[PDB]
Amino acid sequence: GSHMNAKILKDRRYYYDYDYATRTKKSWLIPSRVYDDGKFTYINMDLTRFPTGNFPAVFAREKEHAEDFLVNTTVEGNTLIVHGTYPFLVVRHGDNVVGLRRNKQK
Amino acid sequence: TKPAPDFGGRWKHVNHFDEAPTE
Repeated sequence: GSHMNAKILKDRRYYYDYDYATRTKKSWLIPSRVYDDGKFTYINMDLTRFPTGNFPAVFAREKEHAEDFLVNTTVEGNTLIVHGTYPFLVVRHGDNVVGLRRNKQK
Repeated sequence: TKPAPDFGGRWKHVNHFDEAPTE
């Protein structure tokens, strides 16, 4: 605008490209929706199967065969908020596991 | 320790198109 650009709030982009692969066949372990914005990755899963606050563990990966980073995660209803954007994510429900990947654009 | 590939088998997109691209 005038001289500079006064940009209100953060630029938001809920990044909707992610894929899942899993060796489990339980539909209640596979995420139904994933999206990040900036850092916080929102993972909608069937967390309603997990009572007593016994929610599953989620890890982040820098690469698909990298180490599983425990990271910071908050659980809002059925959505896991992973604090920090990583190209790959790993979700572990008990001893079952699902892998997510965030796909870059070109 | 995970002495086996965690994920694989079927890489399928799960991109947010839950009903609409967002709404």
